[PDB]
Amino acid sequence: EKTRVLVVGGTGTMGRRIVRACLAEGHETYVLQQPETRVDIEKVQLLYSYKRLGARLIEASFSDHQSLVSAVKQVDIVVAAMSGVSHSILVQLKLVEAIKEAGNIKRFLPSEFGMDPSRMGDQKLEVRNAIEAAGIPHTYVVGACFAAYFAGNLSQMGTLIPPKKKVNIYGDGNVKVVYVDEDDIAEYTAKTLDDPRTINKTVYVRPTENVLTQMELVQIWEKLTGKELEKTNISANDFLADHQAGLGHFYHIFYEGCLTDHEVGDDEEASKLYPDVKYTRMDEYLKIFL
Amino acid sequence: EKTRVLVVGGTGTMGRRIVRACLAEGHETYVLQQPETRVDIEKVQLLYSYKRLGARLIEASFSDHQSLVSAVKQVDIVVAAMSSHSILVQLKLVEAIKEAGNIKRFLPSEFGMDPSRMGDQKLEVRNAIEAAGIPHTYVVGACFAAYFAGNLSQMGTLIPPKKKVNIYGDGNVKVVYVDEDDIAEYTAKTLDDPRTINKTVYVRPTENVLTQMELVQIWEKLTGKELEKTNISANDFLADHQAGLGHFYHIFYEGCLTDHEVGDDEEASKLYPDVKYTRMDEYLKIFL
Ligand SMILES: NC(=O)C1=CN([C@@H]2O[C@H](COP(=O)(O)OP(=O)(O)OC[C@H]3O[C@@H](n4cnc5c(N)ncnc54)[C@H](OP(=O)(O)O)[C@@H]3O)[C@@H](O)[C@H]2O)C=CC1
Ligand SMILES: NC(=O)C1=CN([C@@H]2O[C@H](COP(=O)(O)OP(=O)(O)OC[C@H]3O[C@@H](n4cnc5c(N)ncnc54)[C@H](OP(=O)(O)O)[C@@H]3O)[C@@H](O)[C@H]2O)C=CC1
Ligand SMILES: COc1cc(C[C@@H](CO)[C@H](CO)Cc2ccc(O)c(OC)c2)ccc1O
Ligand SMILES: COc1cc(C[C@@H](CO)[C@H](CO)Cc2ccc(O)c(OC)c2)ccc1O
Repeated sequence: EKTRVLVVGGTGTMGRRIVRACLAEGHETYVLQQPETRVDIEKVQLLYSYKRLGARLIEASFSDHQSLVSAVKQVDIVVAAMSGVSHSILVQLKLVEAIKEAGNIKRFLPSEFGMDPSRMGDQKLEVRNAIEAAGIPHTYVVGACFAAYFAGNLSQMGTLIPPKKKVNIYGDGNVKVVYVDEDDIAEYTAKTLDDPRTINKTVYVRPTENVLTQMELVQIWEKLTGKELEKTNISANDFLADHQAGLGHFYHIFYEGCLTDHEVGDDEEASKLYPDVKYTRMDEYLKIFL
Repeated sequence: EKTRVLVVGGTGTMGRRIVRACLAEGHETYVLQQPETRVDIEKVQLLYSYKRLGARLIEASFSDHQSLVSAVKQVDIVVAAMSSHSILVQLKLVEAIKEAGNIKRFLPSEFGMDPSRMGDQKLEVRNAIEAAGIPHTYVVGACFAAYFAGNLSQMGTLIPPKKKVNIYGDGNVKVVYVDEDDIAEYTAKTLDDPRTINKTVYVRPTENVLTQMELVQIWEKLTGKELEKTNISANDFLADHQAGLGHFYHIFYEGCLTDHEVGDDEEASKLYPDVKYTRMDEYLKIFL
């Protein structure tokens, strides 16, 4: 009676949530167990902790193409969530080749969860374009910044915890960004992967109240701690260099506004499509850091 | 009404289990939040998943003395849990405890083969704790079950094999297999227990004292199949760098984890009959 899902990349940051949210939804959840890459003990107990919650384990190497055929034949829906910081993401081309040979897949949701690649501001679109080629029903989940990577640090780089003294502001901090608890991404991805309204579509994850400028997120923190931070404005060029952990990414989100420039309809916005998901406002999210 | 435990090494394999268990027991538990080595999602969240249970974080750096000092001044008992360079940063911690001296006990990092037996730098650390007047307890004696049970004492894997197996000697040496969670709960109980202050607490739960052959056969019975077994003897087992293979020797050929027994007054499973530890028959049902 269920939609059996296979979560590729089930032990990663975004992946492990999706496993969990799938199960919560009520899904016969499936995770891919890959030919071990060393003595990695976080990854192994993470893996086996899923079968206590209901999940099953499938064996597959990306080197072994028919292993991936065996994997995808046992499931109704694949969702991927592999590294993308990019030859990691392109492993998804092999997964597509196997899903195409199998043909029992009802929908395939690749690794997106963020900056729409279809615009101009990676090799994700390369992956979109293979899915559509083989004609695999799909759903693109895009449009949010990860709360752990962008809100908790007040968008500051090289760190993941609130600053205590001084905060860099890109531009005026009046570009509007979309900060979202990765837990809610997964829930949307889990509610959306079998919805009839979002098949073959792009799903935008723009919870309204978490549409915020930087300096507004910074005034959510300052109002929490009760201390004004020492703010330093940074203009475009003074931000352009010619390297550091992804700057071409920041710049488009925080200077160009590529995430909030085009508005979107209720028929394609996670919070509107799934109003029962009481997602998390950054005034609650930042609370763990006080 | 309760001691304050300050876990050190709180997001390491043993530490997170110790943090959870200190809270489970009911200690006002504190973790030591160390300046970012990196942008580490799984270190940062792990630390912040503790607060949500009741644990407090404390920022202190080992390149800073009164930092360590200030945090120890805040707790009754400190329990470190490090990874090797990593073991000898506990001296810097020993100088703060000593300089603070509000400390009632300090369980160093052990949880493995007791190094007292000759056959490390934990001894180095023991001699320091001791030469400083620190009450202590040395949790010692346990083979970690995730590192030696789920793989069935095979190397390079952490999950059962399917057909072939590798036996060390006659497979009739006894090794103390233990699931890490019981060590930690044993650790949570001992740290304020008058009866273990300034002792070495041993963790050899009777029913989990087994031999590889007895472990391979606990599984063999779980699957309903038998495993093509290959026996390796001493001389063939000694190479001329592969992941401390002196540990697998002393433990599986020399028997060092067992060649002596321990008064029940020093054995965790006797001091703590309430801990219903897990038998390797249960710990192994998860890989089925
Ligand atoms: N602000 C935002 O929106 C953010 C968006 N993203 C994107 O979200 C999506 C999720 O990615 P993310 O969680 O960050 O990735 P991670 O780096 O956290 O990797 C997590 C999982 O990806 C798989 N993985 C990594 N490397 C390999 C490899 N060589 N071969 C096979 N599998 C590999 C593994 O899954 P397994 O072991 O099961 O095979 C791994 O456990 C991506 O598209 C990513 O680019 C990334 C950063 C922030
Ligand atoms: N078979 C057995 O019985 C085994 C015994 N052991 C023993 O268990 C104890 C805990 O080790 P374990 O948890 O398994 O493995 P880990 O080495 O993975 O512990 C990791 C944690 O130790 C801290 N750490 C790592 N490097 C440093 C460093 N230079 N300086 C300060 N802290 C550091 C960090 O804590 P944080 O960042 O939170 O401050 C890190 O999160 C050890 O003493 C070990 O001897 C471990 C292996 C097997
Ligand atoms: C919005 O969507 C996406 C966002 C990203 C963000 C990546 C960019 O490489 C990294 C994290 O992996 C963000 C980061 C970089 C450096 C930092 O110092 C930093 O502080 C924590 C955070 C990748 C893909 C996306 O589709
Ligand atoms: C039981 O006593 C102890 C045991 C240990 C285990 C250490 C030895 O270096 C290593 C990791 O550090 C574990 C390991 C070794 C080889 C392997 O093939 C292996 O694969 C799972 C894992 C340390 C301290 C102890 O007191």
